[PDB]
Amino acid sequence: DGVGSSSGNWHCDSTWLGDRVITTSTRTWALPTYNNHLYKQISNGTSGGATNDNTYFGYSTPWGYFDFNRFHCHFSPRDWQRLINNNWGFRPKRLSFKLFNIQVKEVTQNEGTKTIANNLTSTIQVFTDSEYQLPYVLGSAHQGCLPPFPADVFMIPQYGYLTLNNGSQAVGRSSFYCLEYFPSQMLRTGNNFQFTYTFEDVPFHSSYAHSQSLDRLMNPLIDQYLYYLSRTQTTGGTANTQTLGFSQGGPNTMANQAKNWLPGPCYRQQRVSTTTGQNNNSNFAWTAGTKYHLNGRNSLANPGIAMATHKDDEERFFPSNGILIFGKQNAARDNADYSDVMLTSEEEIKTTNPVATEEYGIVADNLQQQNTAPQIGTVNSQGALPGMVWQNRDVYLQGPIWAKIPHTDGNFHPSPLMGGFGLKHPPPQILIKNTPVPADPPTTFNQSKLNSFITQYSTGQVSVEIEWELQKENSKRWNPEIQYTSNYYKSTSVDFAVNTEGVYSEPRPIGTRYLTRNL
Amino acid sequence: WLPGPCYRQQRVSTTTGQNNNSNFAWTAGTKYHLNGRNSLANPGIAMATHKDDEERFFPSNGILIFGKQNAARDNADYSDVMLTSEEEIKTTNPVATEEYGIVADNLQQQNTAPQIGTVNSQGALPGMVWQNRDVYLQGPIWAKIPHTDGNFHPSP
Amino acid sequence: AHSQSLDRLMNPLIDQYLYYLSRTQTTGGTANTQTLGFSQGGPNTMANQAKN
Amino acid sequence: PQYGYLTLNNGSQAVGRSSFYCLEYFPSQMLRTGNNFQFTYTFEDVPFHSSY
Amino acid sequence: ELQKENSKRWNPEIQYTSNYYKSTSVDFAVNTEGVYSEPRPIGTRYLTRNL
Amino acid sequence: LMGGFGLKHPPPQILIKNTPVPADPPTTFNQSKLNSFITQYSTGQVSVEIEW
Amino acid sequence: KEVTQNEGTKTIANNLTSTIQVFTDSEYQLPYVLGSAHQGCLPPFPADVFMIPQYGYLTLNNGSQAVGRSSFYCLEYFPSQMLRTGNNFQFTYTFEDVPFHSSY
Amino acid sequence: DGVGSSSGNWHCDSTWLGDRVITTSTRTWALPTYNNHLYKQISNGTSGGATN
Repeated sequence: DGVGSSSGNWHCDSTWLGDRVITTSTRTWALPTYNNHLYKQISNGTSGGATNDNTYFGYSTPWGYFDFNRFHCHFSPRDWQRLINNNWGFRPKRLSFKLFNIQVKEVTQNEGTKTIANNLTSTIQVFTDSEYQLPYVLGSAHQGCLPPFPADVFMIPQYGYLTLNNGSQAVGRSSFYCLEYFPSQMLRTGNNFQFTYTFEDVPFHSSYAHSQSLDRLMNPLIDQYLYYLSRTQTTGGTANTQTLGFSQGGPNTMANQAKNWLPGPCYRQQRVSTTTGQNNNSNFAWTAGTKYHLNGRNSLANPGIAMATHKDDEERFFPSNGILIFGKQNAARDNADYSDVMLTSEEEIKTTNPVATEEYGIVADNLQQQNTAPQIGTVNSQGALPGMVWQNRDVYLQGPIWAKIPHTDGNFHPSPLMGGFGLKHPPPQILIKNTPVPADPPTTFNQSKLNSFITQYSTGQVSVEIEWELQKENSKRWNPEIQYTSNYYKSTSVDFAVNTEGVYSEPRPIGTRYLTRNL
Repeated sequence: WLPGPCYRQQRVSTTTGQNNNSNFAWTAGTKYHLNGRNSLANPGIAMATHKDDEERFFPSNGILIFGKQNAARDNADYSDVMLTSEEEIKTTNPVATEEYGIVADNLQQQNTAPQIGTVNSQGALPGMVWQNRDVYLQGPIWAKIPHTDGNFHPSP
Repeated sequence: AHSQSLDRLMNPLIDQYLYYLSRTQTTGGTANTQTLGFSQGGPNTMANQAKN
Repeated sequence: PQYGYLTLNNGSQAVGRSSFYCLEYFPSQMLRTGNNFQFTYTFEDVPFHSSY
Repeated sequence: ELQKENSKRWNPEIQYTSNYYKSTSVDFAVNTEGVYSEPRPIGTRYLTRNL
Repeated sequence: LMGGFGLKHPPPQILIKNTPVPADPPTTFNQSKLNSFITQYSTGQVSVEIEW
Repeated sequence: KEVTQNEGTKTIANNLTSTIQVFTDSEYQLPYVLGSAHQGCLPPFPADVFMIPQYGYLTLNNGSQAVGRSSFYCLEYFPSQMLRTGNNFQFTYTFEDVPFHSSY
Repeated sequence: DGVGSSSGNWHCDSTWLGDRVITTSTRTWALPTYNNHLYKQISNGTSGGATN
């Protein structure tokens, strides 16, 4: 451990072992100085043009954190093609972490001449929060991941958190967390940092699509032995009376047959079309949205429960706020055009789940009599019933991996609505910060705190290794499957590759459910 | 504690003179929508058939119906089928032909009369109890739970 | 009692990388037509951000 | 009875994600007269039925 | 006996694949009369290697 | 055809590169990749010994 | 070393912490450029200083366009050893059998 | 392995051993920075005065 000797290597490799796969990825980072080393109250109120639905209260800290909670940090696009073609599922088991080659630099600005020189004595402060005593920011799909392409250099985000509020004011039950109250390890150049984490048990991910549906689980050749009500009014003519008639279900009346299972839950949303001439001519993005009400606020049900996107031959329809939407390379932040975003599709789960843009079913409404016509009622929102089945939302190449289950008394089927894995004890947050170095103090005493600092920033590498567990394919199916493939004809540039200017780019969101399985 | 879940169906009578005079077997049925199809919710969730002293009422597609010996396949008469009865579970489960409860609808004030709202379909709430549907001498035994990511109370 | 809410679990300083539908009708005037527009969630549009 | 099974559809047409299973691809035991066949299965745990 | 793949190539490969859109009958499968049929001759050289 | 020796497994290629060092990054966040670098170059010796 | 250019004053100063990345490709997973008689050898006279060439490779084409069977190789996907000043690098190779050269 | 200590020698010599000969050669190299650390597509077409 000296100045003139490096303290690491470059490990970026993926190995396959039958039922395991170990992926390692290495990047290079740089950390600036946040808030000029100060804690700051930040808030938003109901004054101005703002509404009550968008207010907050919180604090902002000089610490920066690491986010690798997204699948493209670990999987090269060939390895994503090896994964989804040959397996019925996967879950992770354990991971590791390693920071090394810390360099700390200082900058000086004198009359346009900006000089950068080494600093060999300054430190950085890194610690992990294992016992979960902080707010958990990860798993909320923010920016700042490791880059998809290994030759790129990225910038570390900033750590800030929210508390309770009443408008732009706090309450008595609010909290303030000072991040210099936790034990941390200080590293000069020539040091390093590492730890090792172990996942708990979790269900496998369902990386398959059923080849069969709930309404078609019967034998097409044998009648049933169990009747139903088939006729109430006679058919002799116009002199009809009331009667009772019964029949057996068979091959020609397969909608009337008795069934054992129910489709999944429904929470209906509004339908919009990709052809702009077929929609209503008003701004209905928020007024017609699907919302859930929570303490005088209307939060957007995004992306809602796991429901199918569109039925057969209707690829142009999609729910307004019920799917994941991914932006292309160099898309605008506000008011991006339709040709600049990528819409995903969850048509694989229509074998069990209802379509998000249609109702669940039809129930009875009153008590029919001799002088009373019977009435029906359309169910738009249905909770759980005994005997339902459903499928969770699919995972993607650039979607998130995990999410922390909130510590409450009760929860029901704790899978994340953005897809991925549900964990009670997630991977811990890692917080990094430059230790301050003062400027020249006065010669006489002063009890004020020092506010004149030397401007610094740091850099180095990072290494993440995650081991996955697999489940192999074991089907007896005769005809060929469906595989993810490339395009055969020529193009201007190769997909999943660099530009002629050096810009990496992803053409399309890749799903996971391509193989088949019977119900 | 709370009663079990509800998913309401239409009521029909075994006295043919007491029903409505139209063909309402499919148009007034209880359905669930799945990818541009309307499948019949048969026999729905586990709910009771009829309340006290109302043995002549039954849900239109919510019970198991068994055919007698030498019953016809299509258009069997009422005297040729056998209707079952799940009146045992009315101690906890709601009746299939009636609503679940009544909830509030607005914010009453000095110049505003309060309003109510009838709940016909209720999902799970914290603290419910219910009973599964009974088994019979000529009914089935098992069923394979489908291999998905999530399911809730996997009883057939 | 939790010190934080479900609608406020995000980072207040970093934009997202995942779009949403932000505009259907043009704003050039009273001669408006139908269109499609997309935007990123950020610190000022925290009600529109994608949630888990 | 006879064994037949269903797959996905779009009307009277299949899709790309459909499946075809050939039943002579599995190992099977051939019996002349004078042979026999048997196996033994074990159920997993399950709640009691509420017969009350 | 086999020989496994050991390349360092970055962008995605070319794979043999099926067709995604619907059809009148599934390829490499039987007719409605019971006649097996092969649609096309399949090659072998789809992966890559440097010289 | 240019003369010499024919080998199935030739001597392996050796690849060398300078690892990049960034310039000063901004104080606010930006999800673009960094494109401002410090200009560097390296030098040294090499030794090849072949037995015939 | 690192260089700085301010108004015609080109200054060269040491850098003691920066690294270089060296690796060998034993399992022949890359294109093979050597043996095609390019420039950039070691010099014939030992007292000379030379300059290292640049690595580029070719694939299939149809005119100025690629095809589906083309390849892209990213060279930061292979394991490599990083050297600061004060390190070193070495390996050892063994030729297979080959006929003698006919020097007669 | 430090800053103030060299890590090699100069070996440039040829020895003869009856039926072997071992040759050693040493040079001194320098490596610049190529393409400003970027991968670049390069190509040539049939347009202009070029041929196929």
